[PDB]
Amino acid sequence: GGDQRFGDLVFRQLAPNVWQHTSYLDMPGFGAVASNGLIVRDGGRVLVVDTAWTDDQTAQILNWIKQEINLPVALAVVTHAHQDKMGGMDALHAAGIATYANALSNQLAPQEGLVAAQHSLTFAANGWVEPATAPNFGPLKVFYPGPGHTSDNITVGIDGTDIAFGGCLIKDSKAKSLGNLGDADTEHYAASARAFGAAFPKASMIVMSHSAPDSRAAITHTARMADKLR
Ligand SMILES: O=C(O)c1cccc(=S)n1O
Ligand SMILES: [Zn+2]
Ligand SMILES: [Zn+2]
Repeated sequence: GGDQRFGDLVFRQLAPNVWQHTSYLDMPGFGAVASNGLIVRDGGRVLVVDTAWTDDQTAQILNWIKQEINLPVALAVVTHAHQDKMGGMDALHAAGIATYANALSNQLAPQEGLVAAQHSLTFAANGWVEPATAPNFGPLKVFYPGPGHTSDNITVGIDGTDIAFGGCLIKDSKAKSLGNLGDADTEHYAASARAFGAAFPKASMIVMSHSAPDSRAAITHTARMADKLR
């Protein structure tokens, strides 16, 4: 009903200062796969969570931001070294945008056929980002839940909203599978899922890479499906 099309992307306002960006890529056995990230206005700047699949699509995200918000993009954080999350890093860099990822994502990105972020996040033992490594993140609350979908997957809550972003760790409350497990940590996936849920106990809107936003039943149901792996 409320989704705004812009070229080949889709933008959905989730909250006063928060939009979901969605881009698509054909893959065998799936069709044209939606990948979601976030756009957050924080005062006079914009923050991005995840690229689109490609440079061109990512440049279109920046064009939408220019048209609809018309404020500088201060930074992007990208939530692991796969194409749906880091495929457009060159577009961000060309645009002069500072980029952040888990240290491990930056380490894996070259061999994944991806471009590393410019800055590395590190995490306390409890999984909260070390705040000095995430300067100017404003309302973004970055959390490493443990290895799951990938060894390097991270998650993002938004202060002052009921939104938490699971990226490709979380699936929707009616999801059939855990999707791509080629890089999954089969032993630990199950626990990582429930850690995300625990880190963001108040969030009623669970946003994720490959489904529309859902209730926390997404977390309960993802944890459940994961339990069957270990
Ligand atoms: O693991 C999934 O849920 C998944 C399914 C289809 C495509 C991609 S990129 N992912 O991560
Ligand atoms: Zn992935
Ligand atoms: Zn994915």
